[PDB]
Amino acid sequence: SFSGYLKLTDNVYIKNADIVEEAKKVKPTVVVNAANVYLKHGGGVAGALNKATNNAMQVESDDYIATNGPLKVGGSCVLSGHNLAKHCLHVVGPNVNKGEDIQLLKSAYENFNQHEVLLAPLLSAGIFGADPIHSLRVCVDTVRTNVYLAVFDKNLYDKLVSSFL
Repeated sequence: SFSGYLKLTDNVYIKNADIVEEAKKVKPTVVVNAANVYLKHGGGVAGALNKATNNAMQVESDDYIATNGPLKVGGSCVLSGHNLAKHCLHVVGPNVNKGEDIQLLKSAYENFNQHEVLLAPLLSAGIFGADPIHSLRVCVDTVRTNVYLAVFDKNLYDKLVSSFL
């Protein structure tokens, strides 16, 4: 199972790790992708997860969008986890760099409650432009299932732990 995590709460754990490397090692039931509404996995966590699947995630995602249309900001869909996990839960947090309502971050984290355990990044952090400290706070106050957070950046990981209330 998951190793080397710092326990933040009853159900939230955190580790300074590359979520792709973590997924390949653990092969969890669910890996969360920091998706956009189009499932265009170009950069950030999505680009990295998709590259690890040799673009199979993007091919599957394009078929999903062709059939269903875009996701909602705050929404999700369950697709294959390919070589990384059993399933990938593609969750769309608000992209502050596109003026999306930060209040939608709680709705985005609510998707995690449909899965007993998940490996995940901090939603709306990184290239999505939100404050990762705020994202961690919303995560802790919203997710009730077991969430193992992988934070790529060591400096941010240290800041998140040292400022955690």
